[PDB]
Amino acid sequence: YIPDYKGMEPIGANIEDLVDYSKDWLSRARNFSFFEVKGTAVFECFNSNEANHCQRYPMSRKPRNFLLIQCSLITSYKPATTLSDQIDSRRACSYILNLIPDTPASYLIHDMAYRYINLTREDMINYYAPRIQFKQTQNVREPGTFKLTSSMLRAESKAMLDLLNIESLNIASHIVQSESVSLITKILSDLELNITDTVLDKFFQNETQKYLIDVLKKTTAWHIGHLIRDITESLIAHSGLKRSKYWSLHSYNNGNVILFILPSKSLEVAGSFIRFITVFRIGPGLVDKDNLDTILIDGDSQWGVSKVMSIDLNRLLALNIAFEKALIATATWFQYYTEDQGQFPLQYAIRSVFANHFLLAICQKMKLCAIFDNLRYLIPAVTSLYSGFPSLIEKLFERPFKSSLEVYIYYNIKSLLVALAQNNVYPSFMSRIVYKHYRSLISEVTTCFFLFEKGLHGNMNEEAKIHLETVEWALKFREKEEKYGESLVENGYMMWELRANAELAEQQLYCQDAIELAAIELNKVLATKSSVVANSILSKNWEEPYFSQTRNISLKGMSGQVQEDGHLSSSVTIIEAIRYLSNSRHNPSLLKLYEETREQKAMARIVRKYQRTEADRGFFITTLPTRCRLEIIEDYYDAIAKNISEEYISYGGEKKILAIQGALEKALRWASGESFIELSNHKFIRMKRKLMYVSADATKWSPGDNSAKFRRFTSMLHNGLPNNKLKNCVIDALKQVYKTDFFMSRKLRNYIDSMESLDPHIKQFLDFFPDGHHGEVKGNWLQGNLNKCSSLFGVAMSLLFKQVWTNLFPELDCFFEFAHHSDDALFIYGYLEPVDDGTDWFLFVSQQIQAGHLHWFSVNTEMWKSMFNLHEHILLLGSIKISPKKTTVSPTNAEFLSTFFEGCAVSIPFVKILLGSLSDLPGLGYFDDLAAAQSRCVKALDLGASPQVAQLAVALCTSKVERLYGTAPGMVNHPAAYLQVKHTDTPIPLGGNGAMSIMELATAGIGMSDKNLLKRALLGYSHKRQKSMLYILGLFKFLMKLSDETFQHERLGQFSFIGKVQWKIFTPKSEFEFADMYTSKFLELWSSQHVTYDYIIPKGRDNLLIYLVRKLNDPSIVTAMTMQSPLQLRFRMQAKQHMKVCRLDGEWVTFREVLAAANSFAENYSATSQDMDLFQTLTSRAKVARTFTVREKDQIIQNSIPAVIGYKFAVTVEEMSDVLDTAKFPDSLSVDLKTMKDGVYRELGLDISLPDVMKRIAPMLYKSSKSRVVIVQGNVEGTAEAICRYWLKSMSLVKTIR
RNA sequence: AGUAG
Ligand SMILES: Nc1ncnc2c1ncn2[C@@H]1O[C@H](COP(=O)(O)OP(=O)(O)OP(=O)(O)O)[C@@H](O)[C@H]1O
Ligand SMILES: [Mg+2]
Ligand SMILES: [Mg+2]
Repeated sequence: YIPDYKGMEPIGANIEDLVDYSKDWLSRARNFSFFEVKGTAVFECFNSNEANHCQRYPMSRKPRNFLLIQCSLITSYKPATTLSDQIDSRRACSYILNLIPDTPASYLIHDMAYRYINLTREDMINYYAPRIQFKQTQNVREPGTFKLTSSMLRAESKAMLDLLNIESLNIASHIVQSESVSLITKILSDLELNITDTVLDKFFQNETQKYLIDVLKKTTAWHIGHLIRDITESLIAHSGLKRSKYWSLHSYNNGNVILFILPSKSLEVAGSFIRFITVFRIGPGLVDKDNLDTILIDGDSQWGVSKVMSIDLNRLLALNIAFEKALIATATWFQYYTEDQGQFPLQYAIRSVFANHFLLAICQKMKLCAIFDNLRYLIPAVTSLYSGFPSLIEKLFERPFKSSLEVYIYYNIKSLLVALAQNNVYPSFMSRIVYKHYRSLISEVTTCFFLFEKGLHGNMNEEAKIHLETVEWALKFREKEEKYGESLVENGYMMWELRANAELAEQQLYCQDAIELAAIELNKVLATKSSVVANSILSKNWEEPYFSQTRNISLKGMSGQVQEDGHLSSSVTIIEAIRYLSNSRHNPSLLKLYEETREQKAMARIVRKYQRTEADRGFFITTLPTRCRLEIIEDYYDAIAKNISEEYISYGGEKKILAIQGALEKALRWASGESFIELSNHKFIRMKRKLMYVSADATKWSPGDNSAKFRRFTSMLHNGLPNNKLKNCVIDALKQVYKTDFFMSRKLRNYIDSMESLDPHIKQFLDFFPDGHHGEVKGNWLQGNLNKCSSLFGVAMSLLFKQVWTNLFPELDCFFEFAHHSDDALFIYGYLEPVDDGTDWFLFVSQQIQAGHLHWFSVNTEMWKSMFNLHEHILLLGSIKISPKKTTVSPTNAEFLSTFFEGCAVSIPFVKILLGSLSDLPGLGYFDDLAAAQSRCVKALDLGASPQVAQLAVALCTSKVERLYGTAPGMVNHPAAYLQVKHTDTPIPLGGNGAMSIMELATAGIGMSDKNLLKRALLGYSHKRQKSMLYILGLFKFLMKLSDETFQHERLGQFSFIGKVQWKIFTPKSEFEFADMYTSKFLELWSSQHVTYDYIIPKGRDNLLIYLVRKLNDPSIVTAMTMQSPLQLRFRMQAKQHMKVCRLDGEWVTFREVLAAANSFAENYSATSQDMDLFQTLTSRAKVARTFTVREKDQIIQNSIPAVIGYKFAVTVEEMSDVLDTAKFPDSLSVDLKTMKDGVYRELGLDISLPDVMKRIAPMLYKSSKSRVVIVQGNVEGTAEAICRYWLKSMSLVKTIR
């Protein structure tokens, strides 16, 4: 039952009115938005901005620090060990005591060394012994730390401890710029020195390792990369709750470098810094002699006493993987070079590239990520005909240039951009090479940009910046309401009152006739497609109950209810669903839940979206009623958008590319021709057709919009339904999200209560909140909410411009072909220019102007400009503003094809994943992290990476995971030590090599090595019957015994098929709301009485409350609802793999004891019929986008596997109704049950009639049902076999495999 | 002092 609503009516808008307005418009001097790209122009822009910078800021003479850890390597580095520190540290401390301090930091170094040397033998034994054998002592009160009292420190060190607890350089100057360039070049020269059998293996040991690894395997950047890994592992160890109050001293290399870790604040909070000093022998490497605290003179060498640093947990886990990030970036650069030149980079280029990448990965500053974010938009701006490069250049100077790595990364940027704005071959950025494609040049800067961590900003400044945008745009909206009534901003301005003013065409104001005409223009392609559109709209399930869909019972954020203090409480969607179900006696449809909450005002707050850009973005969290309204609107608009061929975002990811290519091909085929313009009687003029590809981007797409356009937009859209009830419901849904209560988050309010005085900057921001916690926001639709509706509206405006122009100049047969995706868009304006000198064309235009058609004044020279001006104006009539900064005009599609929007099928630079697989891991146990990393590397391979670059990343990630979890030789959890079997023969869940050629991880799945090991052991036992291949079966039986505890298939990650060792890193001791409303016993009897609901969501209020409480009382969702900071998890994992009992065998004992338990059980194992049966059951040039279907499900079924398996467990009326609703095709569930029973008799001797069989295949078929988009070189076919063969053909980088 | 501004 769709509720009645009043709805809108047509206003009789005529196209002729807009055409006449345009005629009057395109008859006068109109200023082009963009500027011409010329070398002199860019050079003058840079020089003038440099001149202004001096006045803008107060100049400084002392470059600030850019190196976090300063090291110095003279000899190859042998990784450190507990047996190495006891010797090194002693030698290094004797050296230090030999020195003579002068500065307070040097004095503190001296005091720490003197204390450490004078520790007693028992103190040292406890100081280096493992935590298991650790014994607390008077001096060494923790394993790897010692206690220094305030009495031993001298006066200088005491003063230094007490001290512990905007200016820019002359970039315009030439002396400063050369000085910085020389310093950074010296550092890069130092990091470039040389310190004194599957087919893929052949192609890797011959091509990649011969030119990349064997080249960097001897440079100072490959050994300092390990020195700064050990130095950061030491800090991570000394950044716990109990350790982080004591002093520590470590030595590395052979005593050359010493790390002095200070009394800090534990990094298990959100605002602590671990502080340290480094004393090293001055030499080649990351040395900045200007920023060293002192250089103490030694007879033969000189020791560089660094200054007391302070590195947070985001800059401490970013140096721990500096080497991996730098090496993966260098591998990507190597791959891109060996596609753009066809030859391997010379030995000299790759070493410099690696040195630059390492120096970038070490310097994790935010003043550099901003520059490398501006550069990505600057490079397309200076390599295109017309662009907004002056604005981007002026943005480049908005920041201080303080350290010597911003005056060098800038100087380089200046040179590169001034050189690119002249050849308009693309000069390289890092090396001295020259490219032959734009893709390589843009990928260089993209990769250099991803080497910076997400969220280096600083918390509260970014939170405030997030709030200010939304507050200021809303205040501007109110100002626009003060001028001209609120009935003009809300309902728009008629055309007749635009021509009288012509200044109403601003953002946040929309015409009425323009919107109606845009809807009518879409109705010319939605009217030949009426039945399909109606069927698509009805296909969306409105009657389907709310809260019975995965999206409404998810774990994403959602605002709660206005509390007593005035702030809007946070929560996740599942608690809100539970609350509504508890307070209501029904589970209502999407429409019937709207009319219940139609009265409630939409409320929203904003949470920082931790990203890697200047001026971080902010995600919007909205209450339940607002979510319901937005769901109604999006469900209506998506069903129509997916039926329009120019609105991308509604495509599957592999059709976005296959459609942009089709559009570009149609444009090119149009260009291959010549048009004839008629003259007085018979003479024709031949005009050459040409294309001008205009990319696009809108400034403040949602933040500066007015969400009342869609009210009149949908009232005219043709959906094909026989009645307007759903249309009117969508109109009302749009009407209720007009006004919102924006709540300032808790952090901003809390700190603003502490400011001594409020500047006018934020006083205008605190006047927007009359209550102090909330404010009214109109028009803005909470960025990220209406994305398909906005894109469809933009497409409508573009087609309106098409029609207006085609009516303006009937004689000229021009060609437009647009493609929109959110705000991003591509316009392919096709124009005509004279073939001869053109005097006849000019005469014809003059004759037309004289005849009476005065709008030809703007169609004589540069026809493509008067098309863009009119298109931009007609878009602005719909409150859409094409950006004057990030838009680009170019005769060639190189600038766009390199980028292709900013969606998800726009690769995602395959580097973004490879560098991502090194961090942000689930932390759910060795297996469940080694699976996630390999899966991310496989995705990177599927996103264009080469097998050799995607199989080096796998090795790097596997080694990092092994170090993190201790599964490394001679470390806490090495399987080979405790278990008799070798490292490669152990199942992955219990600790195994788990490293395979990326072909295995791609073609097959992750964890299939477990199945290989199981098959090997079973075959060996069956045929040879040797004792050797029975220990493995004992290990697998132990795995099943451990796994039997879990039920419901409560798996968050990969499926082992043989069970997993159970870990639990963290527990939110604070029980969640509504997590205890049924007795825990009740939720165990319910889980057995209603078996069906393990698969299909219940669709009844009473039977859904229990299901939601159960999903809330699950020890894998509760973990996922408190893993707010992945950095905290990654840091904790290193200290949890040790004695901490973080894995339960039913008794919460360490993983170290599990190896002994398995060795005991494996030895005392005997083959049994049940074991054999269970084991047998266990073993039952032009880019393009394809679908890699791995296994896929049997066609004869046609019913979702969970639905049918639930049908088998269906005995209650509620369960049967839920099954029938959930099943896509009812009346056929019995067919699939019969098919399953028949099939089980083939590959399995067990019968499904008894339970515990269907639980096995379901994860396998879930993995099979996964279908992923694969980026191929263009010659590949749709089938999986062709994709795999193409991957095979891509093993070599410069040689064919055909 | 450092991170940040
Ligand atoms: N994380 C996101 N999730 C969903 N939609 C998003 C997200 N980020 C941006 N959008 C969509 O893109 C719009 C913003 O576009 P974009 O990020 O290109 O820049 P902008 O805010 O329009 O302005 P400018 O081009 O000046 O940066 C948002 O209003 C929303 O429509
Ligand atoms: Mg944009
Ligand atoms: Mg954009």
